[PDB]
This record gives sequence, structure tokens and C-alpha cells, in this order.
Amino acid sequence: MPAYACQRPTPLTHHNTGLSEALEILAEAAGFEGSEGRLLTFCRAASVLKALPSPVTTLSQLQGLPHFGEHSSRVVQELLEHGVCEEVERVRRSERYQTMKLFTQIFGVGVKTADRWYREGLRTLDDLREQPQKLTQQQKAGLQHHQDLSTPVLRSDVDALQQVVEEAVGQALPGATVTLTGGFRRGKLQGHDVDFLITHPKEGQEAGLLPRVMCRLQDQGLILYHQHFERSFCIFRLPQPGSWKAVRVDLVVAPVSQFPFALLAWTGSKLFQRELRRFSRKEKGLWLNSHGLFDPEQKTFFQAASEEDIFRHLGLEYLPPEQRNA
DNA sequence: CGGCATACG
DNA sequence: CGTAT
DNA sequence: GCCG
Ligand SMILES: [Cl-]
Ligand SMILES: [Mg+2]
Ligand SMILES: [Mg+2]
Ligand code: NA
Ligand code: NA
Repeated sequence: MPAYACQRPTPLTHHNTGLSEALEILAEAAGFEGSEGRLLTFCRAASVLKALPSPVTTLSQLQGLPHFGEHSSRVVQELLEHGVCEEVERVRRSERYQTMKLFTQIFGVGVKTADRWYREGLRTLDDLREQPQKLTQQQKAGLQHHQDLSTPVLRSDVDALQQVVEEAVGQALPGATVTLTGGFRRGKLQGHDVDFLITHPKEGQEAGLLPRVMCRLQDQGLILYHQHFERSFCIFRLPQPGSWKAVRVDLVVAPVSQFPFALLAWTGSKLFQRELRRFSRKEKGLWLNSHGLFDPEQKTFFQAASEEDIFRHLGLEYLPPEQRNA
């Protein structure tokens, strides 16, 4: 079992679902307390289990797996022995965990804002609605739309949204293209937002594109919220039988020279990309981001024409998006 | 022990 | 500070 | 929390 998640296939569904979910609770709780190192370790340990070819049934099967030390091994041991891990259950029922989860799920609220509100004694969404002068406009939109944004987005929703984005993109810049990214490109059947990447085959033609797209969507009455650039974090009005619902949509523009890097980055998963960037820098001495891959010795950028190019230039076996679900 | 991904709004 | 993979 |  390789030590980096980008060195091994990780499918969307797997054979250790309960064990990985428990470790991911501890990762999330670590993040709520600002412990980024422990969050990473628990996420990595969870991801190792997702990559295994069969269920873990005995503690000895963890021997030699990367990212399993005393703490993660004890969690697994308790789940195998008793079906429950007391630490995990203690986190789950705690007022701190439940409130930080509720608050950080709000669009416009991060861990730092949630933690401050918690320390002020706030606990519920209606607590927040009672003092709206404290909220940013983004937080107001996140709170107004919270119920809809909590409802899973389905594949049929994605197909509808892609058509309306393509229509607006086509008037904004003929020849521009729209690619579905994020979790839906990795094969998810449900999600909580939809991610799109926009480019144009002629380098430079994509400059200034996103304002033109957003204005056209807003004039069609489809935008319930946006920040007004190359990234837009929107709330869309999606038609529903007899009504509609609010959906989070992210629109990203990249020049075609950078498209493979942006596609790779925005397809994720989040942990896959962190691990890939860590692998690039620490094992290969190259600096990876959503714009390119830089050789800091020669001071040169690697031209890529495809995701396959990028995996080759990092010495990694290619993984399709469906196997990047770290 | 240091390190833990890297960006944009 | 928030957002994203 | 775990790795090199
Ligand atoms: Cl980036
Ligand atoms: Mg997404
Ligand atoms: Mg997200
Ligand atoms: Na949030
Ligand atoms: Na998104």
C-alpha cells in the first residue's frame, strides 16, 4: 500500500465504509479545533481503507498500512470488537461538534466564524437570524437558502444546469466550452454543489469571460446570489416541477494552456489534490497548482496537453477521475 | 524534530 | 475573513 | 496523528 493517495486507485464505493466514516468524524472534529495535522492524518487513514480490496476484519490486517498508528488502530479495533468506538460516539453527540457542523455548513461561515459564534453562546440557525446586523451579505444568503442547499443535488439537476450554463457561455463567447468537474466528474450520483470549468480553444479569448457569463445568467433570472474574476461561487435557481430550488454552482475559467491543470485540480478529490501536490514537491521537487507545474531548478513550466501528460511528468500511473476518490 | 497544498474573492 | 478541489 |  503506497503512502500517498495519488499512488493508488480509490473508488467511490468500497469495502470499509463504516471504518472510514468513523475516522472521518475524528478528522472533521480535529478541524473544528484547528488541528490541521491531526485532520490530515485521520483523512489519510480513512483514505487507505477506501483503497483496500476487501473488508478489514481483524486488527492484524492494519499492520504495515501507512497512516495507522496507535490512535487510528485503536478506533478500528473498537469498531471491530464492539461495533462502536466510544471516542467517535462522544464526538458525535457533543454540543460542540453538532453546533460547529451546523454553523460551518452555512455558505459564508467557516471554522473561525463558527467558533466565535459558539463561544458567544450561539447554537441554532434561528439564533443567527435574530441578529442579522452581525451577518455578511454572503452569510445572509447562505442562511436564507440553507434548507435548499442541504438537499442533495441529483444527476438530473446537473444535466439541466449544464444546459443553461452552456447557453449563457455560448452568447458570452462563441466557441467556449463547459466541462463538468468536481465530485460529479468522479462519478458521484448526488452532491451538494455542481462544479464547471470553462475555456476556449484560442488562447487569450477567455479573458474577461466570467463577467459576461454572469450578467447573462443574471438577466435570465437564474442567479439568486453571487459575489458581484476567474472563479464565481453562485446560488442558482433550478426549476423543479411546479416550483424551483436553490443550488450551489461554481464556475471557473482557465486559459486553454492551463486547462489540464485546472481540470485536474477541480476534479479532486480535495485529499487527492493535497496528496498530489505534496508528492510533486517532496518526491519530485516540482511545484503543482491549478495553473501549472513548475521546475524551480530550471525555472520552467511543464506544458501539458492532457491530464495523462501531468501524471506522466510526475512519474505516476494514470488514474481516471473515478479512481481519485481519496 | 519539521512538515502537513495551494490557490482566488 | 470567506470560497474551491 | 503520523512519517521521514
Ligand atoms: Cl491552485
Ligand atoms: Mg463540488
Ligand atoms: Mg466543498
Ligand atoms: Na461554510
Ligand atoms: Na464546488
